[PDB]
Parts: sequence; structure tokens; C-alpha cells
Amino acid sequence: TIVKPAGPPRVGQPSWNPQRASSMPVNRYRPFAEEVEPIRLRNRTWPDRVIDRAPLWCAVDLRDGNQALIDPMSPARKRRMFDLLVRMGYKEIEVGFPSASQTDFDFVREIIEQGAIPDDVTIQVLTQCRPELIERTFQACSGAPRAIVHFYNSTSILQRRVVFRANRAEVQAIATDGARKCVEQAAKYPGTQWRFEYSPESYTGTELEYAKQVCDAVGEVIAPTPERPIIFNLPATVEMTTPNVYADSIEWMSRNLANRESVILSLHPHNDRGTAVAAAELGFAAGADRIEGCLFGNGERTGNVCLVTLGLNLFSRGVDPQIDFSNIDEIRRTVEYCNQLPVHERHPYGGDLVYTAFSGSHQDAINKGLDAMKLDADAADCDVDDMLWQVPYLPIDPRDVGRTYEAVIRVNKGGVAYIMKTDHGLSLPRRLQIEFSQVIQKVSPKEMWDAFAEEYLAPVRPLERIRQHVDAADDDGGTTSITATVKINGVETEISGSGNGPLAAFVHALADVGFDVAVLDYYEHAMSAGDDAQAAAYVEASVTIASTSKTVWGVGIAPSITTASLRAVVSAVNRAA
Amino acid sequence: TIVKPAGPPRVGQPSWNPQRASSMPVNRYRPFAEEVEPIRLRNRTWPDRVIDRAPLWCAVDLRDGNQALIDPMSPARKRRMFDLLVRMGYKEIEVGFPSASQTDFDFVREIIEQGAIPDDVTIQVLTQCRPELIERTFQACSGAPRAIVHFYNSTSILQRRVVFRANRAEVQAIATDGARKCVEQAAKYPGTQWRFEYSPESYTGTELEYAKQVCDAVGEVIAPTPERPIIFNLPATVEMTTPNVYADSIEWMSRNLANRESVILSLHPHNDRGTAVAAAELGFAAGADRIEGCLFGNGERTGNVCLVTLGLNLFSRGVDPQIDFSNIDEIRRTVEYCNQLPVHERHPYGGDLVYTAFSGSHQDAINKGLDAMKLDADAADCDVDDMLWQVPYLPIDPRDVGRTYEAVIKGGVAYIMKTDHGLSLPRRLQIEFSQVIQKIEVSPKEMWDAFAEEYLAPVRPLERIRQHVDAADDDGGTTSITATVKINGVETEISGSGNGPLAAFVHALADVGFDVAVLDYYEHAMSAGDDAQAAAYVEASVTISKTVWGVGIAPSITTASLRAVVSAVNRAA
Ligand SMILES: CC(C)C(=O)C(=O)O
Ligand SMILES: CC(C)C(=O)C(=O)O
Ligand SMILES: [Cl-]
Ligand SMILES: [Zn+2]
Ligand SMILES: [Zn+2]
Repeated sequence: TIVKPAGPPRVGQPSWNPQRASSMPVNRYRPFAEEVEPIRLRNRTWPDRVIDRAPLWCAVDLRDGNQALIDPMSPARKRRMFDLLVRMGYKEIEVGFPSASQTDFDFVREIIEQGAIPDDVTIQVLTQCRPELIERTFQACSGAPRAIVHFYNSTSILQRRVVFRANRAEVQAIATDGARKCVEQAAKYPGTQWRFEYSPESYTGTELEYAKQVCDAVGEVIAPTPERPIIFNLPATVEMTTPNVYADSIEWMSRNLANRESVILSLHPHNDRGTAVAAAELGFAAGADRIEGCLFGNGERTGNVCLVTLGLNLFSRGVDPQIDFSNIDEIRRTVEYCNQLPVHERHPYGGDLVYTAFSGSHQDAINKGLDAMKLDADAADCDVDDMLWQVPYLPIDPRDVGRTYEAVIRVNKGGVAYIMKTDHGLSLPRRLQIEFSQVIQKVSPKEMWDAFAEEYLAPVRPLERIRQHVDAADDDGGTTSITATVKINGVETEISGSGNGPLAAFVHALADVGFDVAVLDYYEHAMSAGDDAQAAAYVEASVTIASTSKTVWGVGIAPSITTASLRAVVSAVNRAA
Repeated sequence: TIVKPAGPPRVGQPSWNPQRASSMPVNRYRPFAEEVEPIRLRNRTWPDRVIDRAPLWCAVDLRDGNQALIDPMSPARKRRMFDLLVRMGYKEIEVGFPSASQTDFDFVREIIEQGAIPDDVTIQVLTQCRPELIERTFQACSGAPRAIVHFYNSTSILQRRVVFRANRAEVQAIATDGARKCVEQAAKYPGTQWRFEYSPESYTGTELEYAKQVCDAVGEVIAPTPERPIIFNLPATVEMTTPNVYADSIEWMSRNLANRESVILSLHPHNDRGTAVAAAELGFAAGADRIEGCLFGNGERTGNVCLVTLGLNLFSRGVDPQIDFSNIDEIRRTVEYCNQLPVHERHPYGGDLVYTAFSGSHQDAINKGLDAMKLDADAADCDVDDMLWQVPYLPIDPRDVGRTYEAVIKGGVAYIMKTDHGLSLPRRLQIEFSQVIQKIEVSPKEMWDAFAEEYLAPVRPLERIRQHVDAADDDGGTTSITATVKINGVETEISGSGNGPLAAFVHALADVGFDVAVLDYYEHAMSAGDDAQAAAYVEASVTISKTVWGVGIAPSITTASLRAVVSAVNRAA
């Protein structure tokens, strides 16, 4: 059960703080400086540096992400993730651990043999240091034009004592023997341009002076140069303390590593304290060159640092991340298919709720921000979508990541979608729900329905549809023509058009009477099932009217699927007025 | 869709970095120093401080959390969250926005009238500065033994310009008139120990000198003392930049605010950049006294800072958070029930997978760690459960929060069919098809071949060659159809009437021995444009009774629907 803390307050605790000591066993845990070492970088510069360039990114979704899954990726899921990363713009991708996993070996073989690797992309493979594993790693990459061989071994104080029971020389030799084998194997495969990355695994549990010693010894074996640099990757394998301390450690390593001009300094933070993004950002300001992570923070336990958050955290402060996030929903859907794990509702940039506003005062402030941008754009003769984003409560324009701001209205088990379906049998398409909620913004079930009817169902001006004759060709792929009687602002008139179906025909007919309806989307569903059966149709259109253009939804309801579609078009035109 | 970045690399971009410029509109966004101001702090000290005591916590789950939910808390869920917060050890709890919401007003009344507030807990209520709203707030707290009245107004450069259209003096007067009204109402409600909190809302988009001026001016009205302090709560209403810059802001405020001994400096970070936890911790090292957050990071958009993460981040480094997390599963189950939102699988400390090791190598190292602990413990006559935790890959003993270490040893139909073929299958069709596919992993290319072979290709027993639709002109009139079909290869005419073309065609099929009833029907466009293709999905009961899906694809809404009926009839057989 949960036990209310009841111990004494600390000595010195202010009288305005009535908190009590808990009975958690805090004595089983020590401050970082005692667990590992004191890191004091008094002359640090990272606090005074603002990031002004994207780092070199490396995506490790196919390895660190993959092996953290409940269900590891099938061959199809691996290819889909790899193609997604390539398409987004990543140029270094860790594709697996091929010497430890036959499925990973076969994946690396498949991408090499089927020419799936672009010429500006370098695949990365992880291996432990045992000589036969290193050999198998090189075998896996046979025929690659280029590849990064990432070898690692654990250097932490704790692992040296309880896992390896070894001294400093012994654990360093594991790494330098690995490096020696890498040099020897690279000489055997002259057809591939080999590059190396070494990680002192569990770096954040390792003395910095020892980390430097091991990395330097590995570097002497590899003998990197400015034109062929080595990657030293410094993982927060477990995130052990606050991100400022990790940043201090990176700045120290960046200053003190030998042959620094021949080093690409790489960060690999995990999220055990929930501050992986902060560790990466402050560490990059501290002199790192490269960051390893996963899309949406997948990876061992709490995950690797989120590459989406890091990239969009640049974008939103005016630095190009050099990765495309223009359609974050596509990225999300692909990630969820590949990982079989959802992106949380509140995940930065991608989560369901992150461009939502529930508060009336927030919604009002957002509309004022939006209105003022449009006014300044009209004045300067510019597209508002190209102007400086100046909107309270929305860090970015959701349209810049392919999303839409959502002003959610509460209905007095609730919510517009749910009640529309239960009370009126309509399944509103998601973008319709958002549009309609914005109409309501500018509520009881009755009020909701009444607003829906006056907006989408009732209007009869400027366009009313009386009747029509549909002449559909009998044969597949044939033309449908329509003649319709309509009232335009009260006045009966006859219109004509043709199209691949009655919807298209009707749309084309209305163009001659001054309504340009460019159909963007369309959905239909049944309501009920017999002689009482009806169809509900929803049409999204960019509409322009004679005597500017607006994207709007129309709704139509009718016993015929054809007539419901036509009613929806009329509904859209009248919304646009 | 996603387009690979293809613009020129930056000048001076290193040879070893081949990344290209994206086409994202970065020029719509400015560095923080330009959007707001540069950092004013000389000789910061927060980078040299390690937290060594717990802050004063305030939980805003019942307000910031609650108002951010799609399903807001019932009165029962509210009491449950309140009691949870009390039992865990929280002493300040923001219980609502009662002047804006009758449900919050009724809840405040309820916990006061029922005598539900322990002697060491102070409730906190949120209000805007309008005088009528302050009155209503005090009415809600009538009879409270003590209460924090938290009043706020927005101070940021942006909101001053485009929300309020007001200058600095006017915006300061709103806060300061608010404070005066609070002082007035406090004198009219005797006995209650009134306490105040002021937030310059959107603080992170506000000039620091100005934020200081407003707070100082509010404080002059309230006249707090060291025994009766005021809370100045400085929110990252939007998280706008890196946590070090927030922390520099906090340290600056802590050093420059007037009457500092009579101020509890409070942080209220949101998570827009994923760094609220970091902002809080560095902010606390910067000299803040107090932190407002929600359990498991609930709240507007990306949420308020996570109280669980902050508290257990102290525990795991040897500092008592003064809050009990001994049973994090109870905490989580209650939070999930109250918020009706899940804790993510990877959420620090509480998520499903955070104490799981799938890697054989990690499992081995974990076991070596636990064994050496058991050796040191047998040798010292101690329980291992009281010994220093020393286990690779596990920052804490999962038992210390009621959990356990777990050494652990789905075709994607919807996604593949929508992504590769433009088809959004109705949920029940997804199920039907993905069981037919388990029976054959199947590649995407293999999956499509099977979809086509079941839904699109068959032409027996029913093939539809062509048809004439005679649609009623007027609404509500009849539609007739005449179609040329083949039954088991045999050309035959069928004909029928109904309320639309789809009904007419199903009734027509009755004459030929197929009794079809439309149970469900869905249709969607397959591209943009006033001409593109339609996908239709029909679920029908079909005798010569099996209930089956059909799929039709065609340039016309009408024809796609008819093909979907044919598809269904052929699956039935
Ligand atoms: C293999 C190494 C880089 C690792 O994943 C880690 O230390 O987290
Ligand atoms: C009311 C204020 C403190 C708020 O919730 C915020 O600024 O985030
Ligand atoms: Cl019909
Ligand atoms: Zn890792
Ligand atoms: Zn807030």
C-alpha cells in the first residue's frame, strides 16, 4: 500500500514546508560524485553556447531500438524503417548487430545485395570485441561501398569490479585488441571504405580520465586522420545524473582527447532520468559533433534520445535540422507499425494532444494570434503561411509538420465524435470534427446537433439543389453526365457537366454558375440497413465563389449513396459562403 | 509526404557530414534570444550545485492536468486523485479553477464541507485577475482553514501585443489590481489562513526585468513576510528553449526579486521541447524553492513536468523526495483510471518496460551484480535489501518502488494496405483479412496478391459485365437498374429497384439466387481531384447465410459500390 511520509522534517526546513521524511530506503543510493567521481568544470563554456547548426545524426532504431522491442522487427519492418530513415535524410544508420543475430546478418546482406543503400548513406554495424565476432561483422558488410564498424566494451567502475573482475589494463586491452582486429580485417577487404566508431560502454559510470585513456589507446591503433576520423561515442548507457553534468563531461573529453582533429565526438544518451533530450542538447553545445538516437525515443528501457524532438527543437528555434519532418504523422504511423509500440499522446511534436487547446482562454489567444498574422500578411501582400509564426500556446505552426491545430469543445462519456455517432449515426471524418469544433468555438448534445444542422444541413443559399438527371455510361470507365435544376440565391437555373461519376459531373456543372469546387477528399457510410437505410456522405473541397478560396467540409444525408454525395457538395458550397 | 532533404550543405560543413538542407520553413522561427531577449545572468552558480534536499512540491493534477483531458474527471475520479496525492505526502494541491468552472466550484465546496482536508495540507485554487472572478474564488474557499489563492495574468511580449493590445504599465496594473482585490477579499473572510501565489503567465516569453517589476509590484500590494510569504510561480507556459536558459532565468529572478526572504520561488514547466524535468532540476539548483507538476506528466499539450520522475530522480541519488513512491504500480493504476490516459511503456520509473532486459549480455551483467551484492551481504550479516544497490543497467532496485526486474526470453495489415495501396479497410475487414493471412511472415507484395485473389479477382460465381442505372430525378424517388451479369459463366440479365443504385442491384440479384442484405457500407476517395478513384467496402449477409466483406475499386462511386457487392457474393461462395 502507500504510506504517508511521517518522519521528521529536515533540520533547517522552512516552517512554510510541512513535508515529512518518507521511509524510502535512500541510504541504498549515493550522489553521482560518490558513485562515480566529482566532475567539476569551473571554466565550462557550454552554458554560453546556443546551438546554431544541426549535428551529424546517426539513427540507431534498427539496433538499439529493435532489440528493446517486445516483438523484434520482421524483415519487412526492418526494410520499412530503413527506407523511412533514408527518405528523412539520415546519412548514418546503424542497421544491426550482425555477428550476434542471424536475422541482423541477413538484413545487412539483403540491403547490400539489393542496392537499397544510397551512395551518400553509410551503414553502421555494432559488434562486441571478441575476434570472431569482428570477423563476422566484416563478412556481413562484404560488398558495401562504405561502412562504419562500431565496436564497444564496458568500462564502468561497477562493471570492471563485478562483471569482469579486472583491472584497468585488462579492460583497456579488450578495446585495443578489438581495434587491432578491426585494422587487420579492414586490410582484407580493400573493396570497402571502412570507418570506425569505439564506445566505452557505460561511459557515465566510468572515470573520465580512464575513458580518455582507453579512447586514446584505441585511437593509436586505428591511427585516424582529419580526412579519415574515428568516431568516439560516449553513451549515457544508463542516465545517471542531471544533463549539465553529462555536458561538463563531454566538454572535458572534447578538450582532452588526443588527436581531437581526427575525432568525431558522438553522444548516445538514454532516458532513465527523463532528461535524454537535455543531455544531448547541452552535450552538443559542449563540443560534440554527432548524436545517436531513435525516432520517438525507442530503445532499451526508457529509450534512446528522441531524434524527432531533437530535430524539431532545432527547427522551432530557426535552425535547419537537415531532416524532413514535414509529415510527422507519416513518420509516426511508420514508427508505430515498425516498433508495435504507440507514440504517447503527449510526446513532443508527434503526440495526439500536442496541438490541442481545451481552455477557452487559450483558444481565444490562439485565434487572436492567428487573426493578427493574417492582418500583417494582407498588409505586406504575403502568404501568411510564409510569415514569422506568432501564436500563443503553439510553439510551431502545426501545418509545418502536416498537422492541424485542434480547438476541442467539451460535450455535457462525452466528446463530439462519440455523441454524433451515438445520437445521430454519423461517423465524422477527423478533419470534419476539427472544423466543426472550431465552428462551435466561435455545450450540450442538443446545442451541438443544432449547430451541426444550421452549418452543414439547413442552408439553402446561395445554392439549393432541386432535382437532377444523372446519365451514367453503362460501361466501366465511361462518362457520367448530369443536368440539374438549382436555385442560385433564389433564382432557378439549369446546369450541365460531365465527369467519371455523378459527383464529378455535378462539381463540373457548378463551375459554369460561378462555384469552383475542387474536391480534396470524400467519405461515405451507411446509417441503418433496410427500407429505412440511409447514406451519409462527406466531401472536403477547396471552394471559390464568384462575387478567394476556402477549404471546407460539406455533409449530406439521403437514402441513395448518389444523392447523399450531391447533397454533401451543396453543403460544402454553402459553408464556404 | 516525406521528401528527402536536397538543398546545399552549410558553408564550412565538414566533409564527413553529408547531410543536406531540408525544405522546412526555418525562417518562420527565430533563436530564443531574438524572439524574447538574451540572458542577463553574470556568473551563474546552478551548474556547480548538486541538489541535496527535496523542494516543496505542489501537484496541479486536479487543475492543469484535469483541464487537459479529453474525458475530464468525474467527482469520484477527483476525490480519488485528491486522496492519492494526500497519501503520497503532498502538502499543496491545486484543486481547481472554480470561478471558471461550476464542476471545480462544487468540488472545492465538497472537500471543505466534508472536512476532507488534513491539517497539514493547503488547497490551492486558480483565478484570473478580473474582480468578479476573484470574488467567486474566495466564495468557493469559504470555510477553508487555509488556502493558496493563485492569481495570474499573461505578461509575454507576444500576448501583450496581440492578445491584450496593452502596454507594460497596463498589464502590470492588471496583476496589481488583482493583488489589491485579493487583499480586500481576504479581510472579508476571517479565520482562513489566506496565502497568495502570483504567476506572470507565459513568463518564458517575457522580459526578465519586466517580470521582476510586475512580481515586485504585486508583492508590494500583498506585503508578505518571512512567516507569511508570497509564492512567485514562474511558468514555462510554453517550453521555449533549453533548460539551462530557463535555469539562468530562475537564478536571475532569485537574485534580483525584492524582499527575497518573503518569497517562495516556484517553477511551473511544461514539456514542449521534451525537457521539463531538466528545466525543473536545473531551475531548482538555480535557487527556486518549489515546483508545480502532475503525476506522470499530465497537463496541457506535452504536459506539466512529471512529479514522479523528479521525486524518484532524487531518491535514486540518495535524496529523500519526502513523497512515497514505494508502490508505483498503485500510483500508475490510479493515475490511469483518473486521467483515462496511459503511462507510456518507456516512462521513467513507472512504464511497463523500464525494468526489463531483453539482451542476454545485460541479463548476465545484472545477475553478476546481484550475486556480488549477495556475497557482500552474507559477509556482513546484512539483508541484501538494505545494502547499497550495485547492479548494471538497473538504476534502482525495482522492489523499492513495488516492481520487479524481468529477464524476458501481427501482420500490419491496416498500415501496409493504406501506405502501399491507398486503402483504409474497415476494422472488421482488417480482422477478416488478417486471419486469412496468418494462415499462409508474408511480405507486403505477398499480402497484396492475397488481397486481390480474395476480394478483387474472382469472377465466379458472379461476374458483372455492365449495367444501366436509371436514377430518380427527385429526392426520395426510386432508382432502377438493369445489369448484364454472368452466373458461373452464363450471360444473364438481372433487374431491380430500390432507394439507390446499390439497393437496386442487391434486389436484382435476388432473381438469380443470391439473397444479399447490406449490413454495412463504407466508401472513400483514393486520390485528390474531382475525378479520382473510389474504394467501396460492403458487408452483406449472403444466402446461396454467411456474412462477408466485399471490396470494389472504380473511378465512379456508384460502380465501386457495385463491384464491392460482387466481391462479397463471390467470397460467400
Ligand atoms: C552499444 C552501446 C553504444 C549502447 O547501446 C549503450 O551504451 O547504450
Ligand atoms: C496558470 C499558469 C501558471 C499556467 O498554468 C501556466 O502558465 O502554465
Ligand atoms: Cl444506394
Ligand atoms: Zn544504447
Ligand atoms: Zn500550466
